Amino acid sequence: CGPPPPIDNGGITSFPLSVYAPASSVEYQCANLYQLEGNKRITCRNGQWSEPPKCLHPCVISREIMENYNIALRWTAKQKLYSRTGESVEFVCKRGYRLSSRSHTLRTTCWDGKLEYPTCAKR
Amino acid sequence: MLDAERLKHLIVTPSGAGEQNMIGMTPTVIAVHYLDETEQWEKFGLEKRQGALELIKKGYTQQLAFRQPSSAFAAFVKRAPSTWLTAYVVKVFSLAVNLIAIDSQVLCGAVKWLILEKQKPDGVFQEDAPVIHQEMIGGLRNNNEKDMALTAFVLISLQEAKDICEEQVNSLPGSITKAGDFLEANYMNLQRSYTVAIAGYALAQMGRLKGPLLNKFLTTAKDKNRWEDPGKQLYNVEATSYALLALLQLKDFDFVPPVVRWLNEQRYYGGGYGSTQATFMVFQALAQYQKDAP
Amino acid sequence: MLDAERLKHLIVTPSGAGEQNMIGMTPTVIAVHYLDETEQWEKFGLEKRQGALELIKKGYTQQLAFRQPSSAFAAFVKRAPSTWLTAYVVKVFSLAVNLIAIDSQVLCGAVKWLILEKQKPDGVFQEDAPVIHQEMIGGLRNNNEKDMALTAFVLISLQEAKDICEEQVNSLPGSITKAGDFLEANYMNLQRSYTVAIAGYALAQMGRLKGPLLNKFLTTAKDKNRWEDPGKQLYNVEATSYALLALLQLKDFDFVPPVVRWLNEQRYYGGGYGSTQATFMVFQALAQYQKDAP
Repeated sequence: CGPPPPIDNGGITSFPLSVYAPASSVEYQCANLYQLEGNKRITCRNGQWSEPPKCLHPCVISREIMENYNIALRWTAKQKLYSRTGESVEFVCKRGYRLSSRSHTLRTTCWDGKLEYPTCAKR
Repeated sequence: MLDAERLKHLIVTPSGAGEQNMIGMTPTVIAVHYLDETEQWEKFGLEKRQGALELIKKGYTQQLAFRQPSSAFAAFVKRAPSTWLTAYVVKVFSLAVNLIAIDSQVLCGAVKWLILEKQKPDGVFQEDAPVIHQEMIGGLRNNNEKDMALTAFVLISLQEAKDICEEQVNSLPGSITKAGDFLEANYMNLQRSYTVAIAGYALAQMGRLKGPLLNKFLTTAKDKNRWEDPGKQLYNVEATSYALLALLQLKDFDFVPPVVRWLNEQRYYGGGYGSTQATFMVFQALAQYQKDAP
Repeated sequence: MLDAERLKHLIVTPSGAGEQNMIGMTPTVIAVHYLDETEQWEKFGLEKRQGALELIKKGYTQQLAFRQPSSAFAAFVKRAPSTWLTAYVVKVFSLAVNLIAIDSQVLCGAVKWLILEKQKPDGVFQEDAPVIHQEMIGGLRNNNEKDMALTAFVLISLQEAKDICEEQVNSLPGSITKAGDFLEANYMNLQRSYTVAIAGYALAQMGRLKGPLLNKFLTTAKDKNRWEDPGKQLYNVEATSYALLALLQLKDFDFVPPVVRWLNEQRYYGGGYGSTQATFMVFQALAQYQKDAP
């Protein structure tokens, strides 16, 4: 086993080195607000590394985008909101707007960098 | 070129805890840097170089006592880690590796902590435990437009450490880009001359200082020789040094002469309470100028 | 579209007590509201928005110092609560909800007190402790048809808070209907253009502006472009603004253009003595108009 694989938005918790084989285990951590998916630990055996984990993306919610949807955050932290993978976010329609037909909720969940923005139409 | 003889005082022995040790380390490191690049060791006394080096080694060694297991730094081992200080250590060590033997693990470990712990998803860096010595952070002390200024400061540190750490820290290039993203998206709303200077150097380093942005950076200079704001004049020395380094990046050699002259006109020689950023920055830029003579 | 640059003076830091704080809060909230709706933060400058938001937080926060246990407001904690002030606070806060964090407890608690403590069984809202700054209430100062003018003003605040408060205040929809009942009952007996304009808008929101009532309202406009009475023009600016908002509620797009023309032709950008209501009302009406452009 040579050097452990790289993962996006993460890194091994230890100072890398070029000679491992075998039995060796390295651990990964993700960047702030990213969510580790898979076993934190990878191991060396038979020359190959066992599959490393991956870092599920958070979502960053901006007024810039929300404005296109005539929407705002319910618990008004900005303007800007970071939400981790798995966490739901609660919007309101902005003054003078209603949920709109093709939209089912003002509360949606972030998945690996994807969040549905509810549409609001205007009465 | 600031005459060697006017710099004898920048050679100091470092002391104190996690912040003060860096305050003393700074002048000596940047002084050896400037003297090397300007080739004034004859006018200064070559035999003095070795002694300065020993002082720098001493600074580096006692700084390691404030390295936390996470690889971050603070004034004291059990004070919450400072984003700013950790980046500042990266900035100094990343220069000092050329003067003395610095352990890559210490430097790149600080880099990985910054990246994996303190950068936000949109690329901004956040300070969660401000330094005690608010006088060592230069124009950042003015607390407003802080995301952009802190993000710029850290990004520059990261760019400084890139060639040294990219190997041990895979996430480095992506971190740099994402911070570049944030500075770019908001560079036009910048008001303070200080920020346009420091963010401008950060973007220029990447090649993202262009079009309207380039124009805005160039047209913030008063009299086309300095970047300044009302308030503490060290900030203006510092900011204008950032711009000099940015302009030097753009190869805009036809703009630098005034700026270089205004800086030399300041007759500023660094050192003293509150002089940390201005001292490091003034001598780094002019050093850069002297090696960039076409 | 009142040129953005011409609104710099509306960004003001709030100061003083229960009443004067609300007088400072007013130009700032409504200017930010207006620039949000007309999307003019580019002609005005996007970096100014964040500063203005801080000003709004300040006002809202220092206004809490004058909230009374009953959830109502007065200029001083020791002074009998004003019906009109409390209702105006609800109007301002309600319109700031997407701007800053407004505690539903403050908002709806004031709504509850208005209804359970200051509405009559017939529906009318009554002032038992008039504000000190009589210049901050615009056209309500003319003490004719007060029962109607006060009822409409308060009801309008209630309609503004309905969405957020209907859940926490069970009596709300009842109170709204009852006030409405009183309005249409005596609307035809109205003489003052101000009153027919502010009561008109109130009824129009519920759809209760119809038949002869709708007829009277429309025909009370002089030159079919303004609502007005002898006295200060500011009252007529305020009254024509309510009228305009009423027409929009009626989707009567055939009647508005002359109205919107007359207002713009008054060239009144807020500010000056006793400006509160004319400032809040004109910019609310003009913004609504831009949002409604088919």
